Amino acid sequence: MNRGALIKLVESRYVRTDLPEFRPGDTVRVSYKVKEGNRTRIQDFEGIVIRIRRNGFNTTFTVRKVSYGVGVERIFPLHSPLIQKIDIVQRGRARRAKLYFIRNLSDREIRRKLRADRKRIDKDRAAERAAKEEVQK
Amino acid sequence: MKGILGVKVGMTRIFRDDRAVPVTVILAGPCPVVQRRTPEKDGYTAVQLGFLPQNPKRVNRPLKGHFAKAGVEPVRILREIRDFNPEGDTVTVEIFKPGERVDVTGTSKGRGFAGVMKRWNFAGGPDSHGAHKIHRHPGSIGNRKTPGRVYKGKKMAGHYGAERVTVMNLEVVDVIPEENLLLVKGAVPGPNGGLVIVRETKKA
Amino acid sequence: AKHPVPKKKTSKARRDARRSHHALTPPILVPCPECKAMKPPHTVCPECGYYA
Amino acid sequence: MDEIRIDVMRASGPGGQGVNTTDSAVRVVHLPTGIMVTCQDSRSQIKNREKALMILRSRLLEMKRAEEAER
Amino acid sequence: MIQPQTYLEVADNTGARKIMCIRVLKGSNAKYATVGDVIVASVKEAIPRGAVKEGDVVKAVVVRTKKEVKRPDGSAIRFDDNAAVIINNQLEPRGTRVFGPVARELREKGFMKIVSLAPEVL
Amino acid sequence: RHLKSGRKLNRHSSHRLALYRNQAKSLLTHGRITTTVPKAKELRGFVDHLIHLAKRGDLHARRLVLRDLQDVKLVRKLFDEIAPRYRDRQGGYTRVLKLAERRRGDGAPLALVELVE
RNA sequence: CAGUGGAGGCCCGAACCGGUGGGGGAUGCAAACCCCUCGGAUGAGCUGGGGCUAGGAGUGAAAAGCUAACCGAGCCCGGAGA
RNA sequence: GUGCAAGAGCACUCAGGCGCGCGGGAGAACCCUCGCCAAGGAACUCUGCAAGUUGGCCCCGUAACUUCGGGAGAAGGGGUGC
RNA sequence: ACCGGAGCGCUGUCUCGGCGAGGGACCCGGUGAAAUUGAACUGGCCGUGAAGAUGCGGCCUACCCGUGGCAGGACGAAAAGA
RNA sequence: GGGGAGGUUUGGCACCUCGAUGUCGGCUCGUCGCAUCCUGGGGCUGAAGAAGGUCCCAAGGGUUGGGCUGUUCGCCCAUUAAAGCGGCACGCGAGCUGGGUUCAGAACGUCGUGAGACAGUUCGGUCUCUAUCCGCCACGGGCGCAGGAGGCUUGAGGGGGGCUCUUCCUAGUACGAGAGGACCGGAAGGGACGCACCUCUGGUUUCCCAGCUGUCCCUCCAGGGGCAUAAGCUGGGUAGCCAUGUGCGGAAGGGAUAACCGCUGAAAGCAUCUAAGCGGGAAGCCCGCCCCAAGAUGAGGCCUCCCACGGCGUCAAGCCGGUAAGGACCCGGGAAGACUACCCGGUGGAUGGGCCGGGGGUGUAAGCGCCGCGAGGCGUUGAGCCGACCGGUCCCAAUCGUCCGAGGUCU
Ligand SMILES: [Mg+2]
Ligand SMILES: [Mg+2]
Ligand SMILES: [Mg+2]
Ligand SMILES: [Mg+2]
Ligand SMILES: [Mg+2]
Ligand SMILES: [Mg+2]
Ligand SMILES: [Mg+2]
Ligand SMILES: [Mg+2]
Ligand SMILES: [Mg+2]
Ligand SMILES: [Mg+2]
Ligand SMILES: [Mg+2]
Ligand SMILES: [Mg+2]
Ligand SMILES: [Mg+2]
Ligand SMILES: [Mg+2]
Ligand SMILES: [Mg+2]
Ligand SMILES: [Mg+2]
Ligand SMILES: [Mg+2]
Ligand SMILES: [Mg+2]
Ligand SMILES: [Mg+2]
Ligand SMILES: [Mg+2]
Ligand SMILES: [Mg+2]
Ligand SMILES: [Mg+2]
Ligand SMILES: [Mg+2]
Ligand SMILES: [Mg+2]
Ligand SMILES: [Mg+2]
Ligand SMILES: [Mg+2]
Ligand SMILES: [Mg+2]
Ligand SMILES: [Mg+2]
Ligand SMILES: [Mg+2]
Ligand SMILES: [Mg+2]
Ligand SMILES: [Mg+2]
Ligand SMILES: [Mg+2]
Ligand SMILES: [Mg+2]
Ligand SMILES: [Mg+2]
Ligand SMILES: [Mg+2]
Ligand SMILES: [Mg+2]
Ligand SMILES: [Mg+2]
Ligand SMILES: [Mg+2]
Ligand SMILES: [Mg+2]
Ligand SMILES: [Mg+2]
Ligand SMILES: [Mg+2]
Ligand SMILES: [Mg+2]
Ligand SMILES: [Mg+2]
Ligand SMILES: [Mg+2]
Ligand SMILES: [Mg+2]
Ligand SMILES: [Mg+2]
Ligand SMILES: [Mg+2]
Ligand SMILES: [Mg+2]
Ligand SMILES: [Mg+2]
Ligand SMILES: [Mg+2]
Ligand SMILES: [Mg+2]
Ligand SMILES: [Mg+2]
Repeated sequence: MNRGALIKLVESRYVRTDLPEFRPGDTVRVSYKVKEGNRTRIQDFEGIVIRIRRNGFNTTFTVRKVSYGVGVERIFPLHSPLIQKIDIVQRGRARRAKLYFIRNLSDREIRRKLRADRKRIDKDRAAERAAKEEVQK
Repeated sequence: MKGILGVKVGMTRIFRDDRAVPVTVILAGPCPVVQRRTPEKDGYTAVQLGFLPQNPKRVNRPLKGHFAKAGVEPVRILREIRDFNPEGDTVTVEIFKPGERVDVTGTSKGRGFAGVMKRWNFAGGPDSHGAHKIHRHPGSIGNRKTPGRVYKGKKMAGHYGAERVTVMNLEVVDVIPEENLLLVKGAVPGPNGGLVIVRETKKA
Repeated sequence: AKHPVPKKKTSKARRDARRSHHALTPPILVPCPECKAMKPPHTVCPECGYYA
Repeated sequence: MDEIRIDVMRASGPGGQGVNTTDSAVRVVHLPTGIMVTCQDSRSQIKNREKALMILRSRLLEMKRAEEAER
Repeated sequence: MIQPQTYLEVADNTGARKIMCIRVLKGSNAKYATVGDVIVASVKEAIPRGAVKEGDVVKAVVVRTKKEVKRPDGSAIRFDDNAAVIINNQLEPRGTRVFGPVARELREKGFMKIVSLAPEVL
Repeated sequence: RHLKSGRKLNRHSSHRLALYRNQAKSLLTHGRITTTVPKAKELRGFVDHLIHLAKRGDLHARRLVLRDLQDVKLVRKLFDEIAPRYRDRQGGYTRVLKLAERRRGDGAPLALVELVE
């Protein structure tokens, strides 16, 4: 019986690793398997990450964005099968976990408040193009 | 009338075909039959199902004889199941096919001497204008000289929870026999470790 | 003095009854490895000592 | 009398412990016209009912005399 | 969650700008009202000589909410303010172009007239 | 009810906190300290942490223990004599023992926090 | 008009004086208190010490308020065992 | 004494003096005092009663009315660290 | 710090409650009161009786003693009814 | 024009209570009545269908939010299946409020020469920590259950629950000139409520991490502590506990029955549902589902374990030590808990604590290097720190031991 964790983890075969890294304070767009009137499509969602609710499996995360004057927030399950392709677009200086303080000041001040983490920027662009050349030859 | 003992192990959500679904993870380990009581020997049909293994030394009780009477490893717990004579010597999660709904009985969490507002979900009283004495009180309880008493079973603050409770019609989700696990429609009485029984519901 | 008040002088009989469970209970002790003295279970003791 | 409802209720004003229990406040209402009147200026409930109506009538009566004189 | 005294923003060009709810149209005694639900509501302010004026009691339907709405696919979504669109008893908008995003829930409610006009059918 | 959580403690916060620090200080000074049964049990887990923390080395771990223990000489004594004595003795750097005595007046049960050896 | 000057039952606000609103207290810590809040705060200001006014009398920015913890007539003795 | 515009205010602290003459545990309802909250924002209710919002300083700005002094800190807004 | 009406801001006043902090309640050791008190071996209903029953009648119900908690009754306490 | 019922109103007597029975509303908590507002069933209709009228049966459950006023009442607003009427000291102040009424202050109107007066108005105005008995809600102790004991059960009896709406298909059919618009049966979504849970959403999380001002201090710089609450302030937060969050219930089905429709059929050659007999038929009655329960003294049942007197009683009934199965004390602890009780564990051991791995929270520690006159920034770094959740490991602590406890009546 001393397996309480593994037991819950066993059911957790619904996992997925195709999903890239991403920490709070960086914009990112996700493809979602949205069902239309009856068919199926992929609604894209461009926006900054505000929260990442880590908790083993079913670890959610939120994204807020401006949309025709209105700021919308969407919470997504990480290992959600409906998540087609989550794509990175720009990363920035976190300096904090949950950053709701953006809600209060959505403006050019948010840009200068969220810098650009050149550290991860390099590691990303470098390891992307460099690993490409290695996989090629 | 299917039946099987088990323990609440925890619960998370899965994905059916494309929609999210909260589900509780039950663990119905092999439960050896201990005594098939017929109406002849007693007065009703049922079966004693053992459960977890046990240190043979702890079971020095005459239970040792009761276990030998059927020749089985000393279990920790055992309960009956009304109107249910199966087969073989052990019941399994094989008994439940995904799609079938089940009744799960368990022991709710103990909230001890809970307040009336906490218990029956009363209303208490005003927080501002009135006296700062009856914020969470039941207020009145009866009439005048008539009846002059109190209706038995009247709702009043007291020990509550930690009792036999039975949720119903929980559809059996994916059942993995590879490990004796059993998923259900989430909400289920008892804490993560309590003994719960699973039976056939009454849809019709 | 206020609202709560005893309606009747409780009968001596009824009073004594209340103190039914009131009775004390003798403490528990056991002979120690050192002296024959009676130590309380799971404990050391003066004029005896202990080990480890 | 079939298109007139008589309401009774506690009075409004002094009277002590009496005015509280002993209602004696009467309000009438001519249903077909919605119009209504009420009295409570007397300790007796019936005394009010009598008057309240005598007024309900006269008030209604004055409308017919005016409406007709309007034609 | 929209309730009696709740002020709501106006997404459409009905001329109204804000309307306090008056009552949620639903069960005999409904408590709240999330996106997709219809409600009676008083117009508390509006643009000059609009199609509808102040005090004009009106029926409308929620389109955006401060309280996030749960999706069956585990998903969720939340706006910055609570807004709605004034409707006819025919259940069609008294106005045309209705700016500001809306929820997908409006689709399963038969307000496709709204989603069509809605630019961001989020 | 909501005891589903960790341990129990009396007094408010800054008090009970300084309390643990106070008992740990004197405990690291005399090694054998008698006190109430409960206080001992909680003082048990607190001290052991400081010990296993001092069992390390880097000055960070030092200053880390400096927060609770204020005397620089006492901590100096911890990294010198106290820690090495308990080398390889992972966990259980201390012992709790029930006393038969009972403090007069309040009838409180007494006990002992002995630095194992 | 500028500068100077420093008036006020003026303003903000502690000491000090006072108690508006709420809560606690109600065999109390207390025979009128505690906490939060609030009025005046150079003035009809507050305060120490020394003095004078008393019972159908005193004093009273007047409530019949106060006059030794209950004043539409103080307290104590006496007529009085009315 | 230091800092906060100043101050006998507030915060910490000298000198000095205290930890208030029942304690030990447990961590139920319930009461006191207190901190927090989704969405809504007075629908509570006899009354926004209570609570909270605003708050100090510097600069910009300030209406009806007016006995021309006022209304004024009207309202509203910007600045504040190193 | 007078009484009424409306509005803005802001909020557990409310929809509607939840969680947490500490001071009491609870257990142990020490000290140890009060009002009240005809006597008690003090159940429910339907009748009943100076007209509102633990105590009379009929019927139903109910092993003995407590600890915690709520206030319906004992026309509960208190004050020889204002 | 006549006869009753009811005991809700006003009124009439003045029989208990003036050595006191707190009076209106509101809140909280309700229970009961049916003369029923709704839903369920039915007869008649000036019932085409829908919708409606009226009468009968029927308490099981349900009976919204707000504006005005102290109001009850009532009018109005939005909605609803409906927004029912009454008992219960016009239920309920040793439960709350105190806005009203019903003390002292004030005023207006008003009467009076006046002092004063008012079912006239107005502003203001002390609501009393300790429950002994019955009652009720929860939890124990003692015995009893004709032998002791452990484990699992039977269910007499009692309790909880019980509501309802809308759209689509049959069908735009039957009916109807048209507009409209069905029963019947099946599907789906919703409101309020109740029980359970923490996966998700979202709250708290009192020292889990980080940042911040002022001050005092260790130790001058860094670094760190105390206090500013009983957290000093701010930002974020696992477990636990939670509703706004997820799950599920109302039934289905059996039986008797209400009004009511009907079969057969007299008395009374016809006729009639009725007097013999029989069938149908309500959300209601019994069962069925969930919970309690052998103090069901009418103490139940099944499985399993121990069993001899060894000394007194001539007899009947007992007494005493050792005992067996088995229980209790003590200890470590627990989503169990006020205490007690219930449950697990006690070296033959993973019970808590410590340590380690993991989850999770925080968001780049310290120190040194480098850039800058500096505040700082960069690298080392997802580092450092790190409660409760999942698991491992005897380093510490559950060491040792003691008391109870049938030898079992008679025919
Ligand atoms: Mg009080
Ligand atoms: Mg009462
Ligand atoms: Mg009068
Ligand atoms: Mg008159
Ligand atoms: Mg479109
Ligand atoms: Mg624990
Ligand atoms: Mg620790
Ligand atoms: Mg220090
Ligand atoms: Mg002045
Ligand atoms: Mg002034
Ligand atoms: Mg004065
Ligand atoms: Mg008070
Ligand atoms: Mg303030
Ligand atoms: Mg005199
Ligand atoms: Mg004076
Ligand atoms: Mg006199
Ligand atoms: Mg005399
Ligand atoms: Mg005399
Ligand atoms: Mg004489
Ligand atoms: Mg000071
Ligand atoms: Mg809130
Ligand atoms: Mg109201
Ligand atoms: Mg503030
Ligand atoms: Mg400012
Ligand atoms: Mg303004
Ligand atoms: Mg008794
Ligand atoms: Mg009798
Ligand atoms: Mg006691
Ligand atoms: Mg007479
Ligand atoms: Mg009397
Ligand atoms: Mg028809
Ligand atoms: Mg009909
Ligand atoms: Mg009837
Ligand atoms: Mg009003
Ligand atoms: Mg009623
Ligand atoms: Mg009343
Ligand atoms: Mg009262
Ligand atoms: Mg008034
Ligand atoms: Mg009058
Ligand atoms: Mg008044
Ligand atoms: Mg008055
Ligand atoms: Mg009794
Ligand atoms: Mg039964
Ligand atoms: Mg019984
Ligand atoms: Mg420094
Ligand atoms: Mg500091
Ligand atoms: Mg200090
Ligand atoms: Mg938070
Ligand atoms: Mg709820
Ligand atoms: Mg039926
Ligand atoms: Mg039983
Ligand atoms: Mg760095």
